[PDB]
Amino acid sequence: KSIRGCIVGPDLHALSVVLVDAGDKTLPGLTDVVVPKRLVPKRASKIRRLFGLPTTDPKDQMLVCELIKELGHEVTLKNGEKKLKYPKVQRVVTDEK
Amino acid sequence: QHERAYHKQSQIFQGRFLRKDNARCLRFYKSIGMGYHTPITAINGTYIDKKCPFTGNVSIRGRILRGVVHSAKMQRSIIVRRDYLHFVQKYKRYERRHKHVAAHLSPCFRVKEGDIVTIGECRPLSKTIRFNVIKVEPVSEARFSPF
Amino acid sequence: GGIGNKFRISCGLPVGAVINCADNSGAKSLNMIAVKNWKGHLNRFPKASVGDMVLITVGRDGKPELRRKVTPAVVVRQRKVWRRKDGVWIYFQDNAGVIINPKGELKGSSITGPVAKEAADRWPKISTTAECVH
Amino acid sequence: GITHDKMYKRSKTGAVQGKWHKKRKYNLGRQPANTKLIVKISTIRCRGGNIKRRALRLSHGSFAWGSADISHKARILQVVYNSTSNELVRTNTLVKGCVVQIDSAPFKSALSNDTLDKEILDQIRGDHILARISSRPGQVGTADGYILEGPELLFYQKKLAPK
RNA sequence: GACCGCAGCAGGACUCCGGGGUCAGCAGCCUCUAGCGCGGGAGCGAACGCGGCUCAGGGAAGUCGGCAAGCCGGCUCCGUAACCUCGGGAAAAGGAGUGGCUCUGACGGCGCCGGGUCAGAACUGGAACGGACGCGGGGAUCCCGACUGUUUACUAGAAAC
RNA sequence: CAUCCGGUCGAUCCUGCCGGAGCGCGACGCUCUCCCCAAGGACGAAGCCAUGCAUGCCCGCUCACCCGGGACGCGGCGGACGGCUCAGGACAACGGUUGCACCCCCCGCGGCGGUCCCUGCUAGCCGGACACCGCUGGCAACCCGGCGCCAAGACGUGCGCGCACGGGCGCGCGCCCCGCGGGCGAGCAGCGUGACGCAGCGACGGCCCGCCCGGGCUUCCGGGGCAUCACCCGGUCGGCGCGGUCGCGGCGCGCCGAGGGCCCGACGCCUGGCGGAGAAUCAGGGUUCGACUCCGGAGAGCGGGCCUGCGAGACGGCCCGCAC
Repeated sequence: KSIRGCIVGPDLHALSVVLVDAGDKTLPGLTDVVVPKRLVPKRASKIRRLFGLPTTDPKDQMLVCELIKELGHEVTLKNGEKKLKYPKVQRVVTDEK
Repeated sequence: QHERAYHKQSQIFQGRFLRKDNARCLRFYKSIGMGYHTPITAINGTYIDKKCPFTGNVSIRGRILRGVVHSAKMQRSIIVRRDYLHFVQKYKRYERRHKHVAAHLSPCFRVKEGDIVTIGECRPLSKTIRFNVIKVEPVSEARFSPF
Repeated sequence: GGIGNKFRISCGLPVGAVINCADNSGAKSLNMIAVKNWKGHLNRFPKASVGDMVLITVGRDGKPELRRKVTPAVVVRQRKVWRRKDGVWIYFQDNAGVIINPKGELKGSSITGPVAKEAADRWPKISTTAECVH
Repeated sequence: GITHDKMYKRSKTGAVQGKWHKKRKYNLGRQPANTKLIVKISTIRCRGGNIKRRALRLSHGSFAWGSADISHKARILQVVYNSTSNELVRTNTLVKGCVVQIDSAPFKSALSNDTLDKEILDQIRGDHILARISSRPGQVGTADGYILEGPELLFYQKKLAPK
C-alpha cells in the first residue's frame, strides 16, 4: 500500500499529537474534561488487585456492577427489573476449578 | 596422497586399525537375503563402496532381474542389456525388443562384457542407477538370449 | 491542437532525429520528417522541443500499418537540458514521442515513462494518459 | 524457486525433456546455509510442519575421543581441509566431514593419562587436536564431531602437511 | 655532413657493424655508448592561415559524392551465414574477458639445478586494466577486369597492358 | 450375428475403381397428436467479459440494542475437497505390476502419558493487550490514522519423576556363509553407556507412537507420426565428497574420470495429442474415435516468485513483469 513518511511535512492535511507535560492553562477541551472509563477490570487477579485484596481466599462477590438493568430492555419497560450489570468475572477460581 | 578425501567404511570405527591387534572386526560383511551368498571376495576384500550390495549401506528391496553386460566402461558400474520378446496382437507374432538397465558393479565380483549378471533393485544410487549387481555367471571367451 | 501559449524552451531534436515510442501504438522508433508551425530560415534544419507537434515516419521496427506514412506526433521527453522560467534546468534520459492526431486523440492507449509537463500542459490527453509529469 | 525436480533435467540419452507441470512446492529446495564459524541457530518450518534447526554461526561442539572414551565440549579454533572446496576452508564454513582444530583444554587432563596411543597424546599439548565434524549443522543445528584416530589421522596429517 | 642537382638546396646518393627496457617484433615509445644544439635572435599573444585538440542535443539533414574526420583495432575464449571453382568466404557477422597483488597448479635434466610459458583461484582499487604506444569499422548488392603482376618520370594506376 | 448389386463394350470375360445399399453422430430443410426417459458453447476462439450469485459455520470470550438469544469483534475449524476446462505435455502423462532397509501426512480411531539443573517462580491459578468499541479523524474513491476502556481454550511466560529427555553425535555382531529373535528374504529395530542440547507442553495439560486415508518419489512391462530427421548428448554418463530436501537421487555444487543413447530408428521435427475404463461399427482376425459422465494427470489471460499452512508453488490468496 502507499504509506506517508515518518518525517512530518506540509503535505499532511491531518496530524495526531499526545499532550505529555503541559502549560498551566487548562486546554479548553482537554485539561478540564475527565472521560469516564466505559468498563472495569474482569480478570480476577486484576479485580483482587483493584480492591487491594493482596494489600490487606477467592473473593467471588467483591465484583461491582454497572447495575443499569439489562441491555435491550427499555422498550419492554423492564427498567424497574434492574439486573446487576456485573461485568462477567473471568480468571476467578471456582470450587469446580 | 592424491585423493582429495579419505574413504572409510561407516560400519567399522577408525580406532580398530590403530590397536587391539589381537581381535575385533575391521570390515562389515553383511549377507544379502533372497538366497544369495555374500562372496568371500567381499569377506576378505579391501574395497570400501558406499553403494556396495554386501559391505556397503545399501538394501536389495524390490525385484531381482538377470541380463547380459552391454558395457563395463563407467566407474564400478555396468549397463545390463535386457533382451525380451514383445507380442504384437494383430499379427500373431512377437518382436525382439531390448532395454538397457544401469547397475552398480561393486569391486568384489569381476565382470567382462558378454557375461550374465543378476541385478537387484536398490534405492536410486544415481540418476540412472537403481539396480545393484548381486551375482555374475561368467560365460565362455566369446546372440539374442532371453534371461 | 496545443492548448495555450508555451514559453520557448531549447529544442534538442532536429530533422533526422529518431525519437523512441512512448506509447503502445506499436511503433518502436519514430523518425522526425518535419516540425509543424515552422517558418524556417535558410539552411536551418527544423528543430523541435518537448510538447511540440512533429511529423514522423515509423521505421522497419514498427508494425506494418504504422509504417510508410507521415503521422503527427508530440515530443514528450528530450535529452537536451532546458530551462523552465522557474529556473529549473531539466533533462530526461531518452528522446521519446507519442503518435497523436493534430486534434489530440492518441493512437495508443498507454504512455510509458515520465512525460514532461510541457507536453502535458499543451496536450490534455497526454496529461491524463501519462503516469508521471516530471 | 530452487527445486529438486527431475523434470528440468535431460533424459539419459541427452534428449531435452518437455515440461508437463509448473514448479511444485513439494519439489522445493532451500538456499544452502553455509555455517560460518566465529573466531545463531535459525528455525525453519519444513514439510509436515516439522521444524529443522539451521545453525548459521556456531562457536563450539561436543567433540569426542572414542578409543580413550573421553568426550567433552570444546571450542572450534580453526577449520582445515574441506575436501570439496578450498574456498570453504578459508571462509571457515562448517559441513560434515570438515577437519577442524578443537581447543585441547577440555581434553588437557588426559595428557597425564597414558596407553591411549601416543600420537593422540602429543596433540593434547599443542592446543590443536584434529577433529572431523559429524553432524550437518544446516539440518541438525549442531556441530558435534569426533577426533581423528589412527590411519585417517595419518592421511589428514599428510594432507595438512607443511609442503 | 665536402658527391650530384644554381648553393654549404627539408631533392637524390650503394654498402658494412648494430646494446637495454616495454613488445610477437630489426614496429612504435623511452634510453646506454657515440655524436650533438641546424639562413639568426628578442617582444607580443590580434584577425587570418597552417599543424593539432575538445565540443551539448541531433546524427550526413551537409555535399556532385561520407571528401575530411571519426568509429573499429592487441591478445584469449566462445560464436560465425548466404554463396562457392569446395580451396575459400572468415578476423565473417556478433559477443565476453584483460590491471595490481597473494598464491596455487602443470612442463625438464635426475645427489640436485633449471626454464618462462601455460592454466586456475582468492583479494583489492572513484564501475579500472590492449590504461601511453602500436593498432581491420562492418554488412547487402550492381558493373568491369579472373587473379599476383605492368602502366603514361612531371595532371589519367584504370575497366587499359 | 461369414450376403452384395448398378457403371468401360457392338457384345463378352477380367482387373480396377466409381456409385449405391446398412449402422451410428451431429448440422440443415420441411414438418411434429400426446406421454416416459435423456444429450445439450468441446470441435486449430484455454478469445474477451457488463451484471447477479457460487464458503461458510461456530460461540472459546460476551457490561450497546433484544434477553438468555447475544450483534460486532477476536478466536477456532474449513475454504487444498468440490465445481470447470483440456491449453500444455509423446521413454512425459496414463494403464497394469513392484518398492520406500530412502520418506511426509490434518482429521478420526487405538495406545502412551515421569519433563533436567539452577536464579527468580504465583500454582486456589501469571502477566500485558489487541480487535470490536468510546472519543478525535483524513481520503474523490480505494483505504485506513491516532488516543484511551477491556475478555478469551487468543498471546507470551510458567512451577512439574537427575528410567529427566526431542533432534543429532561417539563406542558398542562377526572368522567362509547360512541354519533364533522385538523382529525380518535380508545387521533391521530397540537398548546400554558415554557426552551434547535443553527440545517438549503446563494458565480448561498434552507431546509422542501406531493404524487409516491422502501424498511424494520408485521398479518392471505397455505407452503417436515423420528418414524430405542418421548420428546424438555435454550435468550429458559414471565415481567421490559435501549441501539441499519430507526423503532419494546431477537434485544442486565443487572434484575426478569419459562415458551414456542409437537402423530392435536414437536424436531432431510435428501434432486440428490429455491418457485409461471405454465408444462406434460389427462372422472371425480387425478398423476408427479416445473433448465430456468415473479414475488418474494438467491448468486457472500469459509467464515468474512467495506467504499461510498438516497439506497450495493456491489464483472466487498475495506480489511482480507482460498482454488487455
